[PDB]
Amino acid sequence: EVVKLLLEHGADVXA
Amino acid sequence: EVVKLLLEHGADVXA
Amino acid sequence: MAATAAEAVASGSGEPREEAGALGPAWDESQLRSYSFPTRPIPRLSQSDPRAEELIENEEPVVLTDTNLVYPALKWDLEYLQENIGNGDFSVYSASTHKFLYYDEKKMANFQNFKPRSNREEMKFHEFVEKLQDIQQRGGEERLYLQQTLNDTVGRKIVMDFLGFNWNWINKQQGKRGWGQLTSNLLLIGMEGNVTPAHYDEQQNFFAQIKGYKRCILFPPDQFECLYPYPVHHPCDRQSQVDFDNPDYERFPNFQNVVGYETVVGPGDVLYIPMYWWHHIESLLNGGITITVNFWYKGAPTPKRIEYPLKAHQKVAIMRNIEKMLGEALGNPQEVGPLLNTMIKGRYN
Amino acid sequence: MAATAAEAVASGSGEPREEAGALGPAWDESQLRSYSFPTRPIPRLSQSDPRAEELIENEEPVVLTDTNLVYPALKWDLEYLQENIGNGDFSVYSASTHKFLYYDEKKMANFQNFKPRSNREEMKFHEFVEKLQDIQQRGGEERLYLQQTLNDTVGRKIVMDFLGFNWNWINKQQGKRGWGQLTSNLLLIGMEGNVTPAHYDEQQNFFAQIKGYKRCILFPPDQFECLYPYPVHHPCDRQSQVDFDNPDYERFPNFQNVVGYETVVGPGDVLYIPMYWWHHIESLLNGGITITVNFWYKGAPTPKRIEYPLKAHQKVAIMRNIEKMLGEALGNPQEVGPLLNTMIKGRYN
Ligand SMILES: O=C(O)CNC(=O)C(=O)O
Ligand SMILES: O=C(O)CNC(=O)C(=O)O
Ligand SMILES: [Zn+2]
Ligand SMILES: [Zn+2]
Repeated sequence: EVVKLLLEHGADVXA
Repeated sequence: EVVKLLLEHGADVXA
Repeated sequence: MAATAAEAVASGSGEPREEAGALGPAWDESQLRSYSFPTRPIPRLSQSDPRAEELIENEEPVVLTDTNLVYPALKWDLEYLQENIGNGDFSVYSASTHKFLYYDEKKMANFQNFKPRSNREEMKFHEFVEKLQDIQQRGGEERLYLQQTLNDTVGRKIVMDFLGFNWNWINKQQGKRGWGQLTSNLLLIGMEGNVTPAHYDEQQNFFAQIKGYKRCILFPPDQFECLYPYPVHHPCDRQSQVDFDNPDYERFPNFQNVVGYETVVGPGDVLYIPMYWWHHIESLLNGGITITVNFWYKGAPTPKRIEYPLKAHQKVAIMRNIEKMLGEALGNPQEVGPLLNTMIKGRYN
Repeated sequence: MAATAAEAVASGSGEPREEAGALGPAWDESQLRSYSFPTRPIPRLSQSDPRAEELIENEEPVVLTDTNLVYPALKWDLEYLQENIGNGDFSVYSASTHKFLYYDEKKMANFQNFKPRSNREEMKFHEFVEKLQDIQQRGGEERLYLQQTLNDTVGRKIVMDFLGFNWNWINKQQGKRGWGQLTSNLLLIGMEGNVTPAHYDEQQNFFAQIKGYKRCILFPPDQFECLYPYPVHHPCDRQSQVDFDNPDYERFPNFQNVVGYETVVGPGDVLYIPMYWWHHIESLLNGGITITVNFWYKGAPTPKRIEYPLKAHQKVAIMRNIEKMLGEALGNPQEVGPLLNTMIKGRYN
């Protein structure tokens, strides 16, 4: 679980 | 939940 | 000599390609800004070329020459758009200089002492066009860059064009790569000379060039070390702190080791900008206005079984997550740096 | 002058107290090792003194003079113990020097290039005693320190003594502070001059001195910055990298800002060593053998509602957790430092 916690990524783009 | 995750402490002593 | 082989393998974007019908070079090297790092050329391939499929699968940049992705949009120019883009508002950024640095407005709070370099103004398309003409007319030095998610409001004919995009091709690409949903199509209309500074995005990007010419400099996620992103909580999160026009090698020494992948895209090219890859984007000097539409897809989901050692982009994800969690856990973004130094000074050098 | 007031407020451990019956000073300042930092004296109070209760509640060190915690154990010495401690094995550490640095043996793998400074040997109590006498007899320079969790095997009379501990007092203390269970009682028998280097523990500690005299130097958790703990994955996790006998101020500059709380404990004193507080412990020069029993309690559980800003020890917990998670997440402890530098170099200075 820990690993996958830190591997999740947001989806932020441009501004 | 996140905060409390990082606040949990082990119980390591001496050696 | 291996230096010899290297000095010419930094071909930049190659010799400017000649337009069909013998229309001479579309651009010449003099319209590119001068920078301190070497670059290699992103390959320009046919969409039916398997090598191009191999690059996309491997999350490497490629310029696809013949997708027809936005074929109906190639007739776009300011006059057409103003007659049919509808009366919705468009976000337009204004800058005194040629580097548009952007900002996450929400983050504007925690850091008080950042002062914006370019302001944003909402306006109707026709006002933007007039505002361009004005600046043009009066020989002003102001700079405007329109960037707006294409939304419901767009007029009848712009929707018709949209339906004429090559959804078959890009739909299959979305499938073949397990990508997430398409989140948006960002319309970008730039003044000649406009620079978008080096940054990376948290989505996969097919970058469909429509009018004018854009020089695109890319760096792999493994050059995080050389590019010095703003802290995650900083309004310029995900952009390089390095001023490409005057790099402070004292603050950012590993910028002396950066190597870029480079290309020029013109009307009808699609540039696959892989998720997490840095990109620097400039509308060529004295090239006129530029028009791009991009297609942003959420990236593939994290794999069931993680394979070690981690890829570079996964390490960027991790670092980002560490800064976010310390931010929340400490009650204040502004203690993240202090805690982080306490943690390494004299412990991990 | 405020420097003047400060120069004498570094009283160390005060003037050596005189033993009852006019038996002269039990120790004199000459038996303390010489160090570069100032210290203030930990207060020595009565267990019925409310100030002492105030210190324990606030997780600050205090020396309780009159608990009777281990009153039956004050008759302990080597002869008595060897006749009644039973035939179980005892862990004994051997050192060429007077600093016993310890190691987490499990962590011995990831770092290959650490070489132990003191080895551990299992032996029956009577062998340890003989081994002491030997070294004594032959004027050798070897050093031994016995440290063993008191276990089932101990003889009849040692259990009787154990039951005679003041469980009422310490039981109430456990209650009043919401502490966890008692995990162990560590028996420590030291050669004169023995030093345990600065380290902190992840449990609350009532440190019950039995024979001889131990100088205890404590530092609050908020001086993490000045004390430079080994990386969490390092076998010396939780110890200072600073050699108190020759501090490398180039590597560890903030050690020049460290201020210690200090005391000497003799037979019948109990020193409350709060969880996370650094402690350095030396058996006085030419003081003879020392005997201590400690009582380790799991700390109180994390509070339902967190109150900000965080206390220092909570920040140590956080930092520890960050290093552990990167350790697991990267597949290898040895990438933690590299990732951590990538993360701050030129981003948080
Ligand atoms: O084209 C530009 O100037 C800026 N666009 C981007 O950074 C992008 O498409 O993701
Ligand atoms: O007494 C010693 O030499 C070492 N003991 C400790 O560090 C402890 O009691 O927790
Ligand atoms: Zn972008
Ligand atoms: Zn200890």
